[PDB]
Amino acid sequence: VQLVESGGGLVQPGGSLRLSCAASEFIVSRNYMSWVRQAPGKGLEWVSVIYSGGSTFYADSVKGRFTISRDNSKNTLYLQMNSLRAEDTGVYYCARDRGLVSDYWGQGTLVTVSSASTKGPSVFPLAPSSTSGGTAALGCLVKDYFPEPVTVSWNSGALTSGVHTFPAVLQSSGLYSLSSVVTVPSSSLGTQTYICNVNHKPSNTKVDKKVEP
Amino acid sequence: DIQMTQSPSSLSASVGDRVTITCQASQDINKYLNWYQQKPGKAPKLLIFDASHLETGVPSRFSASGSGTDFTFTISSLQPEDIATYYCHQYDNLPRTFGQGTRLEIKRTVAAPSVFIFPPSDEQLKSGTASVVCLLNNFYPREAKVQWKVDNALQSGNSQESVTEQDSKDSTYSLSSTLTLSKADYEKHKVYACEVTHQGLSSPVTKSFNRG
Amino acid sequence: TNLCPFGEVFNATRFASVYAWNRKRISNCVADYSVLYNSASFSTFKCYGVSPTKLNDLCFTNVYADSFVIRGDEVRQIAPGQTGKIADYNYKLPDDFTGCVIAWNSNNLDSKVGGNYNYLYRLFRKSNLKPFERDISTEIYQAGSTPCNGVEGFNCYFPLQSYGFQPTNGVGYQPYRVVVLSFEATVCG
Repeated sequence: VQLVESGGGLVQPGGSLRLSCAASEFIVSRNYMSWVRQAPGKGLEWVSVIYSGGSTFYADSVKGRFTISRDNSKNTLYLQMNSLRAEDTGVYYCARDRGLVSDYWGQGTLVTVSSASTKGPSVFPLAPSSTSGGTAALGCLVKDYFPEPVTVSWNSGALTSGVHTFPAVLQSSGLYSLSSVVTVPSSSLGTQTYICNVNHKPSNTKVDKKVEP
Repeated sequence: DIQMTQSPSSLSASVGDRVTITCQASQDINKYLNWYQQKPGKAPKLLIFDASHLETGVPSRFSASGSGTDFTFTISSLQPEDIATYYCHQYDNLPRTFGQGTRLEIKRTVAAPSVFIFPPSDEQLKSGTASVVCLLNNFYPREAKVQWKVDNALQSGNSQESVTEQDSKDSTYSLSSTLTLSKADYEKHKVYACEVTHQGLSSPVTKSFNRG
Repeated sequence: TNLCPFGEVFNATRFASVYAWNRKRISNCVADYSVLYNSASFSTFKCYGVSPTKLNDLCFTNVYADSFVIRGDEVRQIAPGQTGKIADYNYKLPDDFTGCVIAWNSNNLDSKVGGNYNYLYRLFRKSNLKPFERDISTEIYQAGSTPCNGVEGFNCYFPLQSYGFQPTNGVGYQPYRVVVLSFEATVCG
């Protein structure tokens, strides 16, 4: 009913990696599957496909370096990535092919191919101002982390409307920063607790920052 | 090695319009093109497969035709949840190819932004850096001018900004400009202002603070 | 004493679909394979065992002549060591094949206006064929975990698809009739 991908992360140029795509209603060993990647802010690139019968095909860009395979015993499709280069950085999607039409798509995992090393972020509060009625804005600044992604939520999920988690900007540091904001009623500030749950999986960084006046 | 070329790269139309994306193949692909929608940050949706056939569950306003080389994808009645990049995809020849992609933007009435300024955290100042954040919270169009006044001096070269993509129901944008400066520089001056200029603003609004 | 009946298999009025390809056995005869070679009307006349010109110069125990229709785009796959929908689920030549693969347009004959859907190919298959295997079953393909109960629907697919052979198709998407002669006492030349 779904395709759940994992295994992407930070790898050294020339390094190795293997992605996982585990399925819920499809049967990988009986079904057509292909891997499709997207470098940041760029187009899509079909990479590899595996047929129901087992025959495999690759785009010349990744041939001889990547290898597509599946394990029926775990109902999971893998993509082995050897000899990685920088241009291999991007989001990697697995898809079920309805015999050449990729109809159901996984949500993707990020393979970042860089020599730099992992930095967890600092979470600072963006605190409300001094009309006791109306709407005030607050937020959390997630400064100086690497590599991407970071996932920000508010009050563990209880607060979703009005949240704007901005896209990260790569600092002159070479690190990343984003900051997410939420608009709440001005009369909530004294009583209601607001906490941004920052999570930076590449570094086992979980922060809960309570935002207060 | 079949090259798929869509147009336009960028496209702006207001709600309910008829929107039309073409995609031409270098060689012959018969009906084996299909059409994808990729909402920002999610994966692509299959909309139309085999050049013209509507995928189970897709709205009827989406349609495409073509066979051989020249293909047309059409949205009949533009809706707010349709902001996305749309890609055509050739699939029958080995190297599978996509088109360039078509960024679709909803055109909308003017919406003036709600502006908020945020001083640096006392926790951050302990590290040696102080970052002042300014927010435009819901505006149309994307074009806005954000000026940082520290004391009464315009500041250039130390701010970065980012924009959300269009909101999927109200078609608005939100922008955050972030003034970065050192703990030393921060405590040298006192009046910190953020001046926002926008289409829908009768005159620039400033949101400022003093230290304390 | 009498000629091998190749006009029956080459010049025949209808051809098989590739998934249910026809095979003509040929023994007790003598023919030159040069009414074939010097026809100059063939898009493919890819041979593996022997050279096409020097062919009516030799004898074999048995010879088979398989015949089907595929897309010209796909004649590529009718050769030992190929992979693809057709080499995997429809017609597969063995790695030690000794014989010739012959093909020609068919857009005059096998193309109907608006689409001749008679010609089919096997699209789904749990595992792909052994050399010279013929699988004409039409059971619903179970792509999901839910059993299919013979009813076609999601993850439950009809294994055959129909060529929409149209006269306006590019030549890759045009019908091509194909004859595969394989050789292993009774044929000569």
